[PDB]
Amino acid sequence: DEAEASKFVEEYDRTSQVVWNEYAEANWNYNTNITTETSKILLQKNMQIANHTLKYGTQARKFDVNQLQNTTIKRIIKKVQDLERAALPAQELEEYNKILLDMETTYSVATVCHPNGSCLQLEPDLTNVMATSRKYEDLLWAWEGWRDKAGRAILQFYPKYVELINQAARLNGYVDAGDSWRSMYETPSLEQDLERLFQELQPLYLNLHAYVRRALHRHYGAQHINLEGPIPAHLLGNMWAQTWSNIYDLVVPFPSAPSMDTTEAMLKQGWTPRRMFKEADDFFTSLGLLPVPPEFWQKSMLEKPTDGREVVCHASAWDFYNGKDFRIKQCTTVNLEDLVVAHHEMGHIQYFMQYKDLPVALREGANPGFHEAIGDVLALSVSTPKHLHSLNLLSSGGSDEHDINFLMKMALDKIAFIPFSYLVDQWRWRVFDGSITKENYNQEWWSLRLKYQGLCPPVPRTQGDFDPGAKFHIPSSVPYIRYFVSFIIQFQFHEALCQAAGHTGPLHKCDIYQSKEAGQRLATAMKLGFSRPWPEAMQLITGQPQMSASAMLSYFKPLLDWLRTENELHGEKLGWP
Ligand SMILES: *[C@@H]1O[C@H](CO)[C@@H](O)[C@H](O)[C@H]1NC(C)=O
Ligand SMILES: *[C@@H]1O[C@H](CO)[C@@H](O)[C@H](O)[C@H]1NC(C)=O
Ligand SMILES: C[C@H](NC(=O)O)C(=O)O
Ligand SMILES: [Cl-]
Ligand SMILES: [Cl-]
Ligand SMILES: [Zn+2]
Repeated sequence: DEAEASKFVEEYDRTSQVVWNEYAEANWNYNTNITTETSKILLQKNMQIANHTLKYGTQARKFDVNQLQNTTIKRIIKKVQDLERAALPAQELEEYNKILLDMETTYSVATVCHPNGSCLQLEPDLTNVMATSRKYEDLLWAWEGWRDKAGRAILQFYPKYVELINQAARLNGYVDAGDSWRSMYETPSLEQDLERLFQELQPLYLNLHAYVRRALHRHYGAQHINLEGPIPAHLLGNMWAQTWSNIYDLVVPFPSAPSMDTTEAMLKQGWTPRRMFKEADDFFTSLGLLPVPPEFWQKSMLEKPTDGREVVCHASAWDFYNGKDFRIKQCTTVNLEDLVVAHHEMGHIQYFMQYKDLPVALREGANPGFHEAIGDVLALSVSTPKHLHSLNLLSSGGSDEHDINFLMKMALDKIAFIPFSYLVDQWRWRVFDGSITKENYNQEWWSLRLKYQGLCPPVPRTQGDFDPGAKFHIPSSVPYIRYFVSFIIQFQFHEALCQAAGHTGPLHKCDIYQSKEAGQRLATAMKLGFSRPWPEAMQLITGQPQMSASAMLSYFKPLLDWLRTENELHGEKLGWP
């Protein structure tokens, strides 16, 4: 047993590195250049990797895992026994791979055309409309249009997608795909752990929702906003209403304290996509963490090409499984929002580099949530007025009004996102376990959109509509619940790192810039890769073992107080029906 396990892992590790690096490349070529040639080659390279997976997956399954004395070897072999999609029969595997490609290609090339000659794209066009327009009918056109284009187009695929991904899941020992995805956390109590967390952040959200619904009532008119009902999903400044920081202007707590146009600020001082990432790279190295290799700047696609190429714009980071080749693919726009997303992605790159010497099978985050949080943690410090001013993007600084305005801006981003990030997989886990048929896809999506977010669709939905497909992570088949976890624990890391950095005072005023003791804690944890259960990583960083919403509640605490008084004096009626 033991002698033969050890050897299997070594062979599996050295062959996977090669095969996976080739797949990455093909996959990279397609994402950054959507053509027929690059699609075929990608599909081609799918069968190769599936073959590698089946050879070692089958091998692995012949080992009695619970009877191996080594923990590191035992964890690797068990993971290898999960063939995932590769568990499917040749035929079903090729159909499945084609469906994923077709879904992701459909979403990435969809346009919404006008009567003004002009067809708009998600980035940056339709995104800019949702963030800057304050015209109900204009926002409605983009909101409805995008779903008419992307949403509708993904429906014909999805039912088959669900059938195939559940089969693949059952073929790997799980009940269905949701069960598979949830196991990535190795936490039986996951569902209930998360619902407790969600509930904890309820008062804070209900108070933000109500304060923002009042603001929108002020701007769009009583005839469009019910102060006792849900909010029209198209008025929050973001295509999916997942973050509401783009309508900061309509909800400024203290407008008497002026706001610097950070975007104008960045454009004026000539900030470019490259500059942004360089700044992100600087923050990481300031913490003593690793800088991105020169190769990174060479090969990355830090901005939407202009050579006619058609690409998958959505932000993502890439590991090429060779310990040197790491890239990021982002259609970066010059603004504060993307400056944060750039850090988020640089957070992924850092992780890749931190655990690049572990066996490939363990080259993952403690759990999906960790991978997602790293960059957001630093971004939290980058976003502080003080740090923003040191980048000459803000003028200041000091006043309680400037303090509450900042907390609001952050709340519009972080708090607003909680119910959404919770919702997405609540819908999918149910779709996967069969409680939601293709007959009720959309209806159930909006039941949850209302129940958790307090949102209603500006235009009644009709048969054929499949609004879930209008969200990247759906056709792209990327689990979403990792972001929910991310938003909870990033604050737990922020609070831990800040304590380490010697920060005293309100948590929201913390900036870990250049904190060596802070980078030391992150690095030690990122180094573990997936070698250990995540509670140990949570422990190395925060000094305890659990997710908790106390850090996030404490950060916003001042804002929570402000919100209660504010809503209370306007006789606001929290929540909806
Ligand atoms: C994109 O792919 C096509 C065909 O695969 C190729 O001809 C072209 O050179 C690639 N574009 C760029 C910019 O490299
Ligand atoms: C088992 O072997 C692996 C790889 O050689 C090693 O990383 C690990 O430390 C060993 N585990 C134990 C418990 O000895
Ligand atoms: C928050 C997440 N970020 C990402 O994909 O980089 C999203 O876009 O919905
Ligand atoms: Cl929607
Ligand atoms: Cl996940
Ligand atoms: Zn991410």
